Amino acid sequence: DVFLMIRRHKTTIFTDAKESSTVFELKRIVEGILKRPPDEQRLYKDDQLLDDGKTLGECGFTSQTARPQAPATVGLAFRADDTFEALCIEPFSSPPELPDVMKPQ
Amino acid sequence: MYVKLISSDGHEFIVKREHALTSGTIKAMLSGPGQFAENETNEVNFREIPSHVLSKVCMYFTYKVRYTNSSTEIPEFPIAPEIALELLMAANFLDC
Amino acid sequence: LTRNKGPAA
Amino acid sequence: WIPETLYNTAISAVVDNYIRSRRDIRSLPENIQFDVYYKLYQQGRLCQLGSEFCELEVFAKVLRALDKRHLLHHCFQALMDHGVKVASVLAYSFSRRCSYIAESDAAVKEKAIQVGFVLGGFLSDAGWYSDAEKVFLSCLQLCTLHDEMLHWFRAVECCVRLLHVRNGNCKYHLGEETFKLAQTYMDKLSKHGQQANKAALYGELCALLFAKSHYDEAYKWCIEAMKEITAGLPVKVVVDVLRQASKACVVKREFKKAEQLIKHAVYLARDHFGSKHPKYSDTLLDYGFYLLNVDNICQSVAIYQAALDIRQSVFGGKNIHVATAHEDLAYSSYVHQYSSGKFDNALFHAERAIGIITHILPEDHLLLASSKRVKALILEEIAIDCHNKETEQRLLQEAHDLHLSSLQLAKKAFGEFNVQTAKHYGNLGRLYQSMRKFKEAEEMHIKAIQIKEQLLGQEDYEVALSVGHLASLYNYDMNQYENAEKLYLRSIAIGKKLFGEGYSGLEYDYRGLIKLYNSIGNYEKVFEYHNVLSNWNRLRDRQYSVTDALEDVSTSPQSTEEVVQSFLISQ
Amino acid sequence: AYSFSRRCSYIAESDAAVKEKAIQVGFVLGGFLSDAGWYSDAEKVFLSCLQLCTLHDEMLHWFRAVECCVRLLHVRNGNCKYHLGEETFKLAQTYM
Amino acid sequence: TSLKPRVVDFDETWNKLLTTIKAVVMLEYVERATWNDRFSDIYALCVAYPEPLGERLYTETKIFLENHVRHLHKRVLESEEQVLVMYHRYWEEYSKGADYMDCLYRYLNTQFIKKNPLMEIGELALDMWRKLMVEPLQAILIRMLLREIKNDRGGEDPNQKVIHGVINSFVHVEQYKKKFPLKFYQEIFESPFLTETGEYYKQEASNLLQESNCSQYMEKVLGRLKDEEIRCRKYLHPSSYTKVIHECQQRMVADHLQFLHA
Repeated sequence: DVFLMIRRHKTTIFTDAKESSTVFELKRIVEGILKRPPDEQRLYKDDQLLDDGKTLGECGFTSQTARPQAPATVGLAFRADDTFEALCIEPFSSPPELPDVMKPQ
Repeated sequence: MYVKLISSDGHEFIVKREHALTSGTIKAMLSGPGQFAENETNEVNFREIPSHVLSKVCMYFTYKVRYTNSSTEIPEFPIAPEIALELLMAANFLDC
Repeated sequence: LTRNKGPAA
Repeated sequence: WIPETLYNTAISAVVDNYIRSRRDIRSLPENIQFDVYYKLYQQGRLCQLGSEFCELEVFAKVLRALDKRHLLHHCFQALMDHGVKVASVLAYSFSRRCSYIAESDAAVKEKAIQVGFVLGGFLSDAGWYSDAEKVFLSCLQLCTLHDEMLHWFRAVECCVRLLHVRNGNCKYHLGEETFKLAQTYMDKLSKHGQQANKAALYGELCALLFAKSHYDEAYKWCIEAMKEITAGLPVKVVVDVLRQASKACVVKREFKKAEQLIKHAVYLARDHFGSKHPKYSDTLLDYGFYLLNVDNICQSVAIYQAALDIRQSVFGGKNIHVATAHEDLAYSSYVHQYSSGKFDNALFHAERAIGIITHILPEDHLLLASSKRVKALILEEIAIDCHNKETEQRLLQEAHDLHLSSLQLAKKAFGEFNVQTAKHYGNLGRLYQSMRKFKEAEEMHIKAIQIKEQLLGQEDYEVALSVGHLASLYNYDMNQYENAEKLYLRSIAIGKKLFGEGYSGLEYDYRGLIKLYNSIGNYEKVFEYHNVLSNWNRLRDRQYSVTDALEDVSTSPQSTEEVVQSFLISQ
Repeated sequence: AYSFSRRCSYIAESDAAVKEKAIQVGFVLGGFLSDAGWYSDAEKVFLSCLQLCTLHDEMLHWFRAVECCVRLLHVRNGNCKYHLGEETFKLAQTYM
Repeated sequence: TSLKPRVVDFDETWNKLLTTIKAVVMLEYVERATWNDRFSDIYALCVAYPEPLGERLYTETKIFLENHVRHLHKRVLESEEQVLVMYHRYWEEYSKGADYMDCLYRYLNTQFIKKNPLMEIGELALDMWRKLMVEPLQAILIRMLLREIKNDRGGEDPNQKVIHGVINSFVHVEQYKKKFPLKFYQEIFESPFLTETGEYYKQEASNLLQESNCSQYMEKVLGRLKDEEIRCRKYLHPSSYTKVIHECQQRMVADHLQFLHA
C-alpha cells in the first residue's frame, strides 16, 4: 500500500494505491478526480517519467518511503494542444524559519 | 467522495471525503450551505491556514484514517520543529 | 476501655 | 491502538522545542496555552513550568480555563511541592501591579480586580490562604479609593472572600475587623438606595464564630444567613451557607434540623459541581462532621475517606486541604475503631496531616494544633494497648508534648475561657489519668467541666464527655465512688436526652456504672445494669442496619426554598 | 530520552552525516544515563540509536549497530529486563 | 493572515457574521465561500486579543435568536386561522437553520460554551423556539391541533405533513434534554390529547351502543381501533405507540366491560 501526492501545480491529490498497482491505474484515479483521460496525463517522479506498463513498486514507490505520514511526491502534467508541459510543482509556503538558539548575537 | 481543501495560498489539496471528515471543523464546513457545491468535489476554503500547514493536516488525515483501530504499533505523526506552532493552531481550529 | 473517646478533632 | 490526535501530537512537538517557542506559546489561544503547560507538567518538566506559572501574565490566561481547572489545581499544587513558591510569587506580583495601577482610571483598575478575584479565588480554593489574603487585600485597597456604588459592591464582594481566607488561616482576630469593614461597606451601600445579598458574608461569619467556639452567636448568624438565601444566589454561596448552618445546628444540638440542611448541601454539591470537585469534598467533610456528632461514626469514615479521596486526587499531595481531610479522617477512625484498638490506620492519617501542615504552615499556627491533638489522642490508646512499658512511657510523653503544644496554641489564640481550650483540658485530664497522675487529672477534668458548664449549658454533648471522663477517673482509679455515682447518672441522662438509647459512649458509661455499683454493694442494681447493657447492645446491633450516607440524599430530595423555609419556620 | 527519541526520527530519513552526528550524541547521552543509572531512560536513547543504525547497509553502520546492541544489553541487565536481553544479544549476534 | 489571536473589532465582524446568520437561519442562499469564511470569523472572535470575545458573541447570538423568534411569533399570530400551517412552515426552516448554525458555531460550542447555565447555539435556538414560540402558542396551537385530528376521524383528509410536523416539533426541541426528552412532549400535547381521545371514545361509545347490537359490536371494535392505529403511525410520536392504544381500551372497552362478557 503506497500513498502519494499528485502535484499538478497548486493541486495536490492525497490518493492511496497498492505497490502491485500499475501507473495506468493511478492515471485512472486522476481521471476519476480531474476528469482528464489517461492519455492526457504524464506522471513524473523526481523529474523522471513513469511508464504506463511499469508497476508503482517498479518505479520506486515502496511502502517505506511513501508512508501515509509522509507521502511521496508524484508530478503530473496535462496535454495542451497535442503537447505536454513540463512538471511545474510549485513549492509549499516556506515555514517561519525558527532561529537557532545557539547562534551568537 | 473527494473534497478540495483550498488553502490560503491557493493550493488545492484534493483529499478523500472520508479522510477530511476526521476533523470536526471540516465536517461542519461541509454541512449546510457548504455542501451545495454540485461540481463533484466540495471546495473548502481555508483563508487562514497556509499551504505548508494544510498539507501536513491532510497528511494527518490520510495517516489517522489508515492507522485507525490497528493492532500493530503505530508511529507518531512527524511534525517538524518549525511547523509545530502553526500546526498546533490549525489542529485546534480544525478539531482534528 | 476505662474511658470514653476524645472531644473533637 | 487509536491514532494520537493532531492536537496532542502538535502539543508534544511544540513542547519539545520549548525554548524555540517559549515566547510564542504565550501568544497562543488561551485554551492551547493551558494544554501546553499541562503537557509540561505531564512530561515532568516542573522546572520549566514553574518559571511560567510564576508570571501573572501567564497565569491569568491559565485561570480562565474552567473545564480543565481541576487539572490546574493539581499542576499548581505540584509546583508548590516542587519547591517553587508559586502562590507567594503570584501574590507578590499582583500586589506590585496593584501598586503600579492604583494611580489610574477606574475602568482599568476594575479589570485588575477581576484578574485579582479569580486569582485569589484560585489560591483560596487551593488552600493557600496566607497568599490569597494578600491578593484580596490588594483588591480591597483598589476598591477603597473610589467611592461609587460599583466599587463598594466589589469591596463587599472581596470582603466576603477576605473573611474566608482569614478563617482558613486561623486569623479570627483579623476576621472580626474584616467583617466589621464589610458591614461598614454594606451600610454605606444601603444608604445609597441599593441592597447587597448578605448571605455569603453572614455564612463566613458563622464559620468564624463556630471556629472560635461561639456556638450561640454562630447559630444566630447562620439563622440570619439562611434568612438571606434567595433563588438568584450562586450555587457556591448557597452550598457554603447550608454547610456552615448545618455545622452550627449540629454544635447547637439541632441534629434533626441539621440533617436536612447538610443532605441538601451534599445534593447541591453533587448535582452542580460533581462527584470529583473540591467543593463537593468540603460538603462531604462537613457531612462527615455532622454524622460523627450524631453517633453515626460507623459510616462517618466512609464519608471522610470519600472526602479525602476527592481532595487527594484534585489537590495532589502536600496541601492543607488534604491535611484537613487527613486530620478529620484520623479522628473519625479513632472514634470508629476506639472499641477495636486497630489505630494503625488512624495513626497513619494523623501523622500524615502533621507531616503536611508542618511543611506548609508555621509552628505557631492553630490548624497544626488540631492535627497534633488527634495524633496525641491516637497515641494515648496505642500506649495503653501495648505491652512494653518503655513504649507506654514514650508514647504518653509524646502525647503530653502534643497536648501541651495544642493547649498553648489554643490559649494564645482563643483564650482561657473558651471551649477548645476546655476540651484540651479534658484531653489533658484523660492523658494524666493514663499517666497515673490522678490528682492533676482530677484538676484538669474539673477545669474542663467548669468551663464547659459555664458556656455549653448543663446538658450538652461536650460537658457529657467531660463528666464521663472525670467520673471514670473517680470510679476506676481514684475509688471515690459516691462522687462518681452522680456523674454517671448525669452522663446517662444527657446521653439518653440527646442521642437516645443508641449512644456509643453509653457502653463505657454502663460498664463504669456496673463496676461502681459492684464495688459498693448494690448488686441487684448491678444485675439490672447488666440487662440494661444487654438491651443496649441488642439495640445497637439492630441500629447497625443503616445504608451508606451517600445514598440517603438520593436524587432530587428537595429544593433550596423548601429546606430554607422549613429551617426558618422551625425557629 | 524522549527529546532524543523524538528528534532522531525526524532526521532518520536525512543524510548519513547528520545521522552519524545524532548517533554520536545518542551514544554520549545514553552512556551518561547508563552511568547515572537511568537504564529505563537510557534504553529509549539506545533504541533510537538502533533505528538510526538500521536504515543504511554499510560497514560503519554495522559497527554502530553492534555497539548499540552491546550498550543496549547493559541497560537491560541493569533494568532487570532479562527476557529482552536474550533477544538483544541474538540481534547483536546477527549483526556481528 | 494566520490562525493567531489578533485584536479585532467586534462590531464589523459581528455585522458580517449576522448577515449570513440571518441568511442561514431562515434558509436563504448564502455562498459556500462566505459560509467557510464565517468559520474563520467565529474563530477570530473566539480567540480575539487581548480578551476572547466568546461571551460577547454568545450574548449577541442569543439576542439575535430572541429577536428572530419573536418576529416569527408575531408573524405566525398575524395569520389568524392559519397558525398551524404557518408555524410548521417556519418551524422546518428554523430547525434547519438551527442545525446549520450549530455547525457554524462549532468552535463556540466546543471551546467556550462547554468550557464555561450555558447552552450550545444549536440547542439555544431550540430553547428559544420553545420558550418564545411554542410557549406563547401553548393555547392557540394546541386548540387547532386537537380539534383538527378529531375532525379527520370523521372522514376529513387534511394535510399529512403539517399535523405530524407540528406534533414532532414538541420532541425535536428537546434533543438537548437528555434527562427527560419526552417530558415536554407528554405535557404540551399528549396529556391534552389522551383526555381528548378519551372523550371521543366515551361520548361516541354511548352512541356506538345506541344503534348497534351485540353480535356486530365485537367486529366493529377492531374497525375503530385500527383507524386509531393508523393515526398513531401517522400523526402521533413513535414513543406514543402504546399509550394511546391502551388509553382507548380503558375508555371504550372498560366503559362497556359488562356488555362484552356476553
